[PDB]
Amino acid sequence: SKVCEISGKRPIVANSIQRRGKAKREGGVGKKTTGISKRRQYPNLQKVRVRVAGQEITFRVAASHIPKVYELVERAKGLRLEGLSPKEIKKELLKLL
Amino acid sequence: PKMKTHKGAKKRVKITASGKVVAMKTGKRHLNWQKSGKEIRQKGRKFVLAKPEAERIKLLLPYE
Amino acid sequence: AHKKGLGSTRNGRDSQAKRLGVKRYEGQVVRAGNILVRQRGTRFKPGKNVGMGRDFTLFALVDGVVEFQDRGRLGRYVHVRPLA
Amino acid sequence: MKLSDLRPNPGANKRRKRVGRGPGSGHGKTATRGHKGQKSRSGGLKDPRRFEGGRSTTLMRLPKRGMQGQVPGEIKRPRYQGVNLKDLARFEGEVTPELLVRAGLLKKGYRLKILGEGEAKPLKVVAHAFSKSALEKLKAAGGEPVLLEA
Amino acid sequence: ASEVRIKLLLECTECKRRNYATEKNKRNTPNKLELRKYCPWCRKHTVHREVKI
RNA sequence: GGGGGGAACCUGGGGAACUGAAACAUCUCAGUACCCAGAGGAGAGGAAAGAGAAAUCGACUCCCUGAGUAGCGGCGAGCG
RNA sequence: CCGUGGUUCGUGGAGCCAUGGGGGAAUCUGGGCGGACCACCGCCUAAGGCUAAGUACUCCGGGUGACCGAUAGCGCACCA
RNA sequence: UGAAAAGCUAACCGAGCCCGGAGAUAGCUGGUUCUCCCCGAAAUGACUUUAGGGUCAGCCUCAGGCGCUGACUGGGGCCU
RNA sequence: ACCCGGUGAAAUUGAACUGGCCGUGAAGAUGCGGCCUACCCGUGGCAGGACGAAAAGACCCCGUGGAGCUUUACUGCAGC
RNA sequence: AAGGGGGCCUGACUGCGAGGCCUGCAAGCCGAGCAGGGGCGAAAGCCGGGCCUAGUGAACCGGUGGUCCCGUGUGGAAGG
Ligand SMILES: [Mg+2]
Ligand SMILES: [Mg+2]
Ligand SMILES: [Mg+2]
Ligand SMILES: [Mg+2]
Ligand SMILES: [Mg+2]
Ligand SMILES: [Mg+2]
Ligand SMILES: [Mg+2]
Ligand SMILES: [Mg+2]
Ligand SMILES: [Mg+2]
Ligand SMILES: [Mg+2]
Ligand SMILES: [Mg+2]
Ligand SMILES: [Mg+2]
Ligand SMILES: [Mg+2]
Ligand SMILES: [Mg+2]
Ligand SMILES: [Mg+2]
Ligand SMILES: [Mg+2]
Ligand SMILES: [Mg+2]
Ligand SMILES: [Mg+2]
Ligand SMILES: [Mg+2]
Ligand SMILES: [Mg+2]
Ligand SMILES: [Mg+2]
Ligand SMILES: [Mg+2]
Ligand SMILES: [Mg+2]
Ligand SMILES: [Mg+2]
Ligand SMILES: [Mg+2]
Ligand SMILES: [Mg+2]
Ligand SMILES: [Mg+2]
Ligand SMILES: [Mg+2]
Ligand SMILES: [Mg+2]
Ligand SMILES: [Mg+2]
Ligand SMILES: [Mg+2]
Ligand SMILES: [Mg+2]
Ligand SMILES: [Mg+2]
Ligand SMILES: [Mg+2]
Ligand SMILES: [Mg+2]
Ligand SMILES: [Mg+2]
Ligand SMILES: [Mg+2]
Ligand SMILES: [Mg+2]
Ligand SMILES: [Mg+2]
Ligand SMILES: [Mg+2]
Ligand SMILES: [Mg+2]
Ligand SMILES: [Mg+2]
Ligand SMILES: [Mg+2]
Ligand SMILES: [Mg+2]
Ligand SMILES: [Mg+2]
Ligand SMILES: [Mg+2]
Ligand SMILES: [Mg+2]
Ligand SMILES: [Mg+2]
Ligand SMILES: [Mg+2]
Ligand SMILES: [Mg+2]
Ligand SMILES: [Mg+2]
Ligand SMILES: [Mg+2]
Ligand SMILES: [Mg+2]
Ligand SMILES: [Mg+2]
Ligand SMILES: [Mg+2]
Ligand SMILES: [Mg+2]
Ligand SMILES: [Mg+2]
Ligand SMILES: [Mg+2]
Ligand SMILES: [Mg+2]
Ligand SMILES: [Mg+2]
Ligand SMILES: [Mg+2]
Ligand SMILES: [Mg+2]
Ligand SMILES: [Mg+2]
Ligand SMILES: [Mg+2]
Ligand SMILES: [Mg+2]
Ligand SMILES: [Mg+2]
Ligand SMILES: [Mg+2]
Ligand SMILES: [Mg+2]
Ligand SMILES: [Mg+2]
Ligand SMILES: [Mg+2]
Ligand SMILES: [Mg+2]
Ligand SMILES: [Mg+2]
Ligand SMILES: [Mg+2]
Ligand SMILES: [Mg+2]
Ligand SMILES: [Mg+2]
Ligand SMILES: [Mg+2]
Ligand SMILES: [Mg+2]
Ligand SMILES: [Mg+2]
Ligand SMILES: [Mg+2]
Ligand SMILES: [Mg+2]
Ligand SMILES: [Mg+2]
Ligand SMILES: [Mg+2]
Ligand SMILES: [Mg+2]
Ligand SMILES: [Mg+2]
Ligand SMILES: [Mg+2]
Ligand SMILES: [Mg+2]
Ligand SMILES: [Mg+2]
Ligand SMILES: [Mg+2]
Ligand SMILES: [Mg+2]
Ligand SMILES: [Mg+2]
Ligand SMILES: [Mg+2]
Ligand SMILES: [Mg+2]
Ligand SMILES: [Mg+2]
Ligand SMILES: [Mg+2]
Ligand SMILES: [Mg+2]
Ligand SMILES: [Mg+2]
Ligand SMILES: [Mg+2]
Ligand SMILES: [Mg+2]
Ligand SMILES: [Mg+2]
Ligand SMILES: [Mg+2]
Ligand SMILES: [Mg+2]
Ligand SMILES: [Mg+2]
Ligand SMILES: [Mg+2]
Ligand SMILES: [Mg+2]
Ligand SMILES: [Mg+2]
Ligand SMILES: [Mg+2]
Ligand SMILES: [Mg+2]
Ligand SMILES: [Mg+2]
Ligand SMILES: [Mg+2]
Ligand SMILES: [Mg+2]
Ligand SMILES: [Mg+2]
Ligand SMILES: [Mg+2]
Ligand SMILES: [Mg+2]
Ligand SMILES: [Mg+2]
Ligand SMILES: [Mg+2]
Ligand SMILES: [Mg+2]
Ligand SMILES: [Mg+2]
Ligand SMILES: [Mg+2]
Ligand SMILES: [Mg+2]
Ligand SMILES: [Mg+2]
Ligand SMILES: [Mg+2]
Ligand SMILES: [Mg+2]
Ligand SMILES: [Mg+2]
Ligand SMILES: [Mg+2]
Ligand SMILES: [Mg+2]
Ligand SMILES: [Mg+2]
Ligand SMILES: [Mg+2]
Ligand SMILES: [Mg+2]
Ligand SMILES: [Mg+2]
Ligand SMILES: [Mg+2]
Ligand SMILES: [Mg+2]
Ligand SMILES: [Mg+2]
Ligand SMILES: [Mg+2]
Ligand SMILES: [Mg+2]
Ligand SMILES: [Mg+2]
Ligand SMILES: [Mg+2]
Ligand SMILES: [Mg+2]
Ligand SMILES: [Mg+2]
Ligand SMILES: [Mg+2]
Ligand SMILES: [Mg+2]
Ligand SMILES: [Mg+2]
Ligand SMILES: [Mg+2]
Ligand SMILES: [Mg+2]
Ligand SMILES: [Mg+2]
Ligand SMILES: [Mg+2]
Ligand SMILES: [Mg+2]
Ligand SMILES: [Mg+2]
Ligand SMILES: [Mg+2]
Ligand SMILES: [Mg+2]
Ligand SMILES: [Mg+2]
Ligand SMILES: [Mg+2]
Ligand SMILES: [Mg+2]
Ligand SMILES: [Mg+2]
Ligand SMILES: [Mg+2]
Ligand SMILES: [Mg+2]
Ligand SMILES: [Mg+2]
Ligand SMILES: [Mg+2]
Ligand SMILES: [Mg+2]
Ligand SMILES: [Mg+2]
Ligand SMILES: [Mg+2]
Ligand SMILES: [Mg+2]
Ligand SMILES: [Mg+2]
Ligand SMILES: [Mg+2]
Ligand SMILES: [Mg+2]
Ligand SMILES: [Mg+2]
Ligand SMILES: [Mg+2]
Ligand SMILES: [Mg+2]
Ligand SMILES: [Mg+2]
Ligand SMILES: [Mg+2]
Ligand SMILES: [Mg+2]
Ligand SMILES: [Mg+2]
Ligand SMILES: [Mg+2]
Ligand SMILES: [Zn+2]
Repeated sequence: SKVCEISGKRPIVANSIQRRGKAKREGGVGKKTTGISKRRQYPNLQKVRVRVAGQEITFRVAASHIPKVYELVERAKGLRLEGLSPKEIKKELLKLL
Repeated sequence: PKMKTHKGAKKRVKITASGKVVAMKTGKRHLNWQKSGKEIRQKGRKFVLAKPEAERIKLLLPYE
Repeated sequence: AHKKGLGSTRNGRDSQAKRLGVKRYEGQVVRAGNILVRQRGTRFKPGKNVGMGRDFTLFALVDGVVEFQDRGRLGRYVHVRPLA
Repeated sequence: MKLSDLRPNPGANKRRKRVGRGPGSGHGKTATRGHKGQKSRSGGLKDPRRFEGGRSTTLMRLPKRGMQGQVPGEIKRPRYQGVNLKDLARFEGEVTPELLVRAGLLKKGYRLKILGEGEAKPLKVVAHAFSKSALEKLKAAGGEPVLLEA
Repeated sequence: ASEVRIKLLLECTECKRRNYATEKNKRNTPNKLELRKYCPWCRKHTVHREVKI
């Protein structure tokens, strides 16, 4: 999953640390790492279709910012937009951001 | 580059005023139920390392 | 070719050497506390100014000079004459 | 004295040793390294101050002792440096820590504790702390011990 | 030792410190061990009793 | 207005293993080599939701020192 | 809060800075921080951005070597 | 890729070639260059994932200190 | 193949003034001992020796070497 | 008497330890005597487990009971 169009969120490298044994916290000897390796964590990207200026616009955003998509529609209601291509519109909405 | 202190030695040993090297007596960490009082007591003290091993350890603590 | 059905050895061990024996002799000068005899049982018996430890070790109780003695059937003794 | 007249004292400048330059020199062939083995190789031995051929080392078999500290590190306490009366002879009148430091005695950033070694002159010594014996010894020779709290 | 010859502490009844450690056979002498022993804390003697090691 | 190039230097995205640990997996090598994007004669950083114990300092960067200290660490090798 | 990175910090009493996931405020009587947590006493003002110098480098120009002198010195003194 | 031989993949493939990490590592083998003078070993013990490698001791050497203490021999006790 | 005219390599090579026997010696001697034998130099031939050439033995063992393969070896990752 | 029986008992002590055996280190071993508070004995005295020599495991990591020494601005607490 690439980049969230609203928040700019994107996947990062994160480790998978594998441990073993009882925690010292619980009077154990202590945790022992049996392995470290890299994985990725993706943004919860989701698809949010939406209709601006009667034309249907489709965003791809993290779930986290979905309500911000709907904020943008609310704000672009005060705007000349008609006869613009769907891309033309989306580019304009993101300009409000 | 400049030398590093051996933290293992630094945590186990001391350099006296005259450069003697002292440590705790070994052999008291556990299994003591049947160790005599005398033995647990005498191991409670410090002892001066033999010269050869002593002088090896002093090299390890150079900024001491 | 060569290395045929040989064998093994059901024994083949021993204990560490224990360094027993007389450690100071007749006429030797000694400090109180000096070990005089390491032994098993009383191969020697403690005499004048000589004590015996739990493992039969004979040591001097005074500074002095070590002296031996065979009293026949009464055994052998290590003494320590003190010095004036 | 001429430039030619200049030379070091005998002993002040030795010729460096140069191994591996032939039979007569005395360090040839092997170059004082003897025959074969780890120690003869370039690179050579593991740090001989520690390593013992893989047996548990004498150092590592001794037991650790006392507070070893822990993150977030050490705790800043007031540091005290001692000075004895014996090293207070080179003074007259007041004796402030400010003097004692400006004298090579009192190490900077240390508070001043007077210790009791040597004999006392009747003076006003101002310190952060006093030895039991020093306090009274100074009082006996009549001097004026003042305790700072700053 | 063993499951049967076990290890144990002797606790001073006066001040609850454990000052000695020894053993016993559990099968042979199954009762707690009562014994007078010097207490360094109390600086006298004291009846000490067995306490699980 | 951009594109493409530039010896090294610079920031960012990704990122090894040999090796050391006298074996080895945590650890080390090392955020190194290398790949990619970008910046420019530099680049980065920069006007405190800072430091941290003094009723103190006052953006950042660079050098010396503090210091192989405080600490980190199969509390080992080592790191710092 | 969960999964991680950064720091001397390897899960450690583990804060602080960063954030992939979930829950989700307040506008100064508000918030963050001073190594779990709580009280006290203090420091700071997050979730917008810019900024010279001091620093790094050497394709290039110059100057200088108890630097080399054609098997040396750059791979190349020469039509490399 | 293989109608299967670990075959083939630019004239040697149980893991292509090039450049790079890179002077990987090598407790192994080999090599280590002028002269004269004085001394002069060891191939033993202990521990060692140690056994053709190491750490401590033993034996060599150099400097400073001590100064008859040395090997060997005579007399005399004691030990076996 | 051999001879004459023309052109003209190679592996190898410490240096060679390079005989036999019986002994000897690191146990398989042109090279040491004692005897025996042998005028100097070549050409065409044969392969018993020079432990002949070639390839730092592939067998064997050693190295706390490497690699490919296996699994109910350990630890991990993909995948589900 | 170190063997067999009985009486009373817990020295199968706490704080130390002159001096030695052994020995590469680290370990291991014997120990008179001093103080505390005890046991048995009329007493001298003996008692710091067992006639003696095997019956064992360094350090690291953690547990449990004490203590109240450190504890990150201060008092607690976490942790040592
Ligand atoms: Mg995308
Ligand atoms: Mg990332
Ligand atoms: Mg990352
Ligand atoms: Mg850990
Ligand atoms: Mg949707
Ligand atoms: Mg339409
Ligand atoms: Mg649409
Ligand atoms: Mg939502
Ligand atoms: Mg939410
Ligand atoms: Mg518009
Ligand atoms: Mg160094
Ligand atoms: Mg260290
Ligand atoms: Mg350590
Ligand atoms: Mg010493
Ligand atoms: Mg005990
Ligand atoms: Mg004690
Ligand atoms: Mg010495
Ligand atoms: Mg040093
Ligand atoms: Mg055969
Ligand atoms: Mg057979
Ligand atoms: Mg049989
Ligand atoms: Mg024997
Ligand atoms: Mg032995
Ligand atoms: Mg033997
Ligand atoms: Mg006795
Ligand atoms: Mg004995
Ligand atoms: Mg006699
Ligand atoms: Mg007689
Ligand atoms: Mg008799
Ligand atoms: Mg008799
Ligand atoms: Mg008899
Ligand atoms: Mg008799
Ligand atoms: Mg002159
Ligand atoms: Mg001159
Ligand atoms: Mg010189
Ligand atoms: Mg020489
Ligand atoms: Mg020589
Ligand atoms: Mg040579
Ligand atoms: Mg040498
Ligand atoms: Mg050689
Ligand atoms: Mg060599
Ligand atoms: Mg080497
Ligand atoms: Mg070396
Ligand atoms: Mg080295
Ligand atoms: Mg050792
Ligand atoms: Mg060591
Ligand atoms: Mg410390
Ligand atoms: Mg710290
Ligand atoms: Mg009572
Ligand atoms: Mg029971
Ligand atoms: Mg009582
Ligand atoms: Mg541009
Ligand atoms: Mg470009
Ligand atoms: Mg970035
Ligand atoms: Mg980078
Ligand atoms: Mg990028
Ligand atoms: Mg690695
Ligand atoms: Mg190394
Ligand atoms: Mg290694
Ligand atoms: Mg190695
Ligand atoms: Mg390395
Ligand atoms: Mg990075
Ligand atoms: Mg770094
Ligand atoms: Mg770099
Ligand atoms: Mg300029
Ligand atoms: Mg600049
Ligand atoms: Mg500039
Ligand atoms: Mg700049
Ligand atoms: Mg900026
Ligand atoms: Mg900025
Ligand atoms: Mg300000
Ligand atoms: Mg602080
Ligand atoms: Mg101040
Ligand atoms: Mg203050
Ligand atoms: Mg001030
Ligand atoms: Mg103030
Ligand atoms: Mg490290
Ligand atoms: Mg570190
Ligand atoms: Mg590092
Ligand atoms: Mg680290
Ligand atoms: Mg977190
Ligand atoms: Mg990060
Ligand atoms: Mg980290
Ligand atoms: Mg860093
Ligand atoms: Mg962390
Ligand atoms: Mg920790
Ligand atoms: Mg942390
Ligand atoms: Mg907090
Ligand atoms: Mg974060
Ligand atoms: Mg988040
Ligand atoms: Mg609020
Ligand atoms: Mg409001
Ligand atoms: Mg406020
Ligand atoms: Mg702060
Ligand atoms: Mg705090
Ligand atoms: Mg809080
Ligand atoms: Mg602040
Ligand atoms: Mg701002
Ligand atoms: Mg700038
Ligand atoms: Mg130039
Ligand atoms: Mg120039
Ligand atoms: Mg020249
Ligand atoms: Mg030339
Ligand atoms: Mg020439
Ligand atoms: Mg030429
Ligand atoms: Mg040439
Ligand atoms: Mg050039
Ligand atoms: Mg030219
Ligand atoms: Mg040219
Ligand atoms: Mg060129
Ligand atoms: Mg050219
Ligand atoms: Mg085919
Ligand atoms: Mg070809
Ligand atoms: Mg090719
Ligand atoms: Mg082949
Ligand atoms: Mg294949
Ligand atoms: Mg042994
Ligand atoms: Mg081996
Ligand atoms: Mg060996
Ligand atoms: Mg070897
Ligand atoms: Mg040595
Ligand atoms: Mg010898
Ligand atoms: Mg001398
Ligand atoms: Mg003299
Ligand atoms: Mg003489
Ligand atoms: Mg004699
Ligand atoms: Mg013919
Ligand atoms: Mg013809
Ligand atoms: Mg011809
Ligand atoms: Mg010749
Ligand atoms: Mg033959
Ligand atoms: Mg011949
Ligand atoms: Mg030959
Ligand atoms: Mg001859
Ligand atoms: Mg011959
Ligand atoms: Mg002919
Ligand atoms: Mg011919
Ligand atoms: Mg012929
Ligand atoms: Mg032939
Ligand atoms: Mg070969
Ligand atoms: Mg074969
Ligand atoms: Mg190897
Ligand atoms: Mg191995
Ligand atoms: Mg090995
Ligand atoms: Mg193999
Ligand atoms: Mg009896
Ligand atoms: Mg009877
Ligand atoms: Mg009977
Ligand atoms: Mg009986
Ligand atoms: Mg009975
Ligand atoms: Mg009885
Ligand atoms: Mg009675
Ligand atoms: Mg006991
Ligand atoms: Mg004495
Ligand atoms: Mg004394
Ligand atoms: Mg010893
Ligand atoms: Mg033993
Ligand atoms: Mg009594
Ligand atoms: Mg009686
Ligand atoms: Mg009585
Ligand atoms: Mg007893
Ligand atoms: Mg018995
Ligand atoms: Mg027994
Ligand atoms: Mg054992
Ligand atoms: Mg360890
Ligand atoms: Mg513990
Ligand atoms: Mg601990
Ligand atoms: Mg406290
Ligand atoms: Mg505190
Ligand atoms: Mg606090
Ligand atoms: Mg506290
Ligand atoms: Mg505690
Ligand atoms: Zn008590």
